[PDB]
Amino acid sequence: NKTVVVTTILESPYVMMKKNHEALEGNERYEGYCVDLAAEIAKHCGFKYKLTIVGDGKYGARDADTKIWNGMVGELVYGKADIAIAPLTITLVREEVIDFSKPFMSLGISIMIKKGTPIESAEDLSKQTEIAYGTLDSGSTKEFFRRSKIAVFDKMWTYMRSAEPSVFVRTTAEGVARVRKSKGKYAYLLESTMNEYIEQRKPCDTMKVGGNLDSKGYGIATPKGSSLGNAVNLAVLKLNEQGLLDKLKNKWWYDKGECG
Amino acid sequence: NKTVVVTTILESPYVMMKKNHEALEGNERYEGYCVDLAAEIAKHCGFKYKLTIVGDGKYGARDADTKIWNGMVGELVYGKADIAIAPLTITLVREEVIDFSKPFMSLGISIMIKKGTPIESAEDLSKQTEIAYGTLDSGSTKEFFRRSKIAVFDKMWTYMRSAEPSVFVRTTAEGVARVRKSKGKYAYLLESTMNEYIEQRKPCDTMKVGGNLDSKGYGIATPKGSSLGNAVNLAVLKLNEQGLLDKLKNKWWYDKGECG
Ligand SMILES: N[C@@H](Cn1cc(Br)c(=O)[nH]c1=O)C(=O)O
Ligand SMILES: N[C@@H](Cn1cc(Br)c(=O)[nH]c1=O)C(=O)O
Repeated sequence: NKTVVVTTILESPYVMMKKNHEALEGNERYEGYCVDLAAEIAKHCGFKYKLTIVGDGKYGARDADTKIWNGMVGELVYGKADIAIAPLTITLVREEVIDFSKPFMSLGISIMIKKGTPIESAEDLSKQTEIAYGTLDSGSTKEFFRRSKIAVFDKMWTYMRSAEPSVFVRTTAEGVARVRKSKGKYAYLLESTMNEYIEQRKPCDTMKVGGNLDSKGYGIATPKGSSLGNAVNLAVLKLNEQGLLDKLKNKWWYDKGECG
Repeated sequence: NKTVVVTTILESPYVMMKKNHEALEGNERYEGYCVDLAAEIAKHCGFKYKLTIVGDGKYGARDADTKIWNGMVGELVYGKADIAIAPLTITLVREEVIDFSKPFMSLGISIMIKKGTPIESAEDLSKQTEIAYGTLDSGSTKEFFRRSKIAVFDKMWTYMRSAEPSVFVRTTAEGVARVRKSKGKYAYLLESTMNEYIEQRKPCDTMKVGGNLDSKGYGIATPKGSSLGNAVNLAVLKLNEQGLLDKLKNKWWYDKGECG
């Protein structure tokens, strides 16, 4: 009937501007895991779509005062977009206002260190102060620590929320740059699949250490009651069962890995 | 309003008969990961329930001729039970007839060998014939191979469906017993979390080898349109975010591990 508005976010390798995007237009301007996923979802659900980058560049959180939802979640809640296809974490608070398909990717919070840093776990981080550590300034990773009642994670949150200077960063790129330029005095807490991706990128000076702190997944989101919800959910299950999601990860993570 | 009928299956350590069940009655007769999960789900959703073991002892498949659904899926489809709480895999074909909550456990098909067996991957298995291998005779693991278009898995299915004697087993216990009693001439393909569980059970003679063949999850199921669906889904997300699901796995898998 009508072209579906897809909201997504510039997060490598999910969505990236093609080198020669200027010579291109529309959906052809972008490339990445979620760009490929969107094409597959649309084909299996039978709809035409337009890729758009979330206006405020955020994932989705609710302001405690205004009660307004920002980010991709907000665009769905307010009808500015019809579906969100990005590394958007399935969480309780979001599930209450929008619908999520079954997960297309499984992950967990993990630790990124510059090679050589004497840290092997969250426990290690929480028991020392020489090495600073933080998370993305907004998102499920930060919220995980803020709301955690688990001893170690609660101790980590207490340190992070009051640390000076700030240990929180605006983007993944900033967190990675901080790890790489801090001579081992900064460790970054981020979602495991991103940690895995960066570990295979030059200058190959970072690595994931320890096990994941939690377990969760990314899901495709639609406004509550959307007529696209059901088909999208089944499409995700079909793509996973056919092994296409596994193929996409290899395509964007390892096939072109730069660290051997 | 009315007591919720919960259908589940006798699969250790999800649901097991307590040693002194005779002296007990009702829900108290059972113990296990899913027994604990059911209590948590009911508490968070505010309902009273009765645990029942699926009549035909199956998970859920559709007969191609009669079109009738068997197992736990069947009990939901036909209204014999109101909710299924067990290690039930979220699959496309099932999602089409019943509703699934977001996953409460992530897993994948894996290889179980008796210690010392010269096999490290699915590739290894597919390229030889001395060592037989099979799966549970019904369920998502068998279906995975039957429907797989991936070269290695397709080759494995071709061998398994025609192997003599049969390499398929009726229950997990039978598969494990066959691995343990075949002197390394039988390898068992099963869901990873079960493989992990058995590896920590006496006589400690089995082990998981290689990476998982796929990625998926178990979900709580309800009849399509059930008024319990929404609350149950949010309950699962809440329990995971609070770290309770992680605690339950440790309780039933490692806290009482028998292999050191
Ligand atoms: N997926 C998160 C966003 N997000 C992303 C990355 Br990458 C990370 O390391 N941490 C996060 O919270 C959300 O949905 O808020
Ligand atoms: N979870 C499956 C059943 N199931 C269980 C175990 Br344990 C296994 O090794 N393989 C399966 O197919 C389903 O839902 O069919």
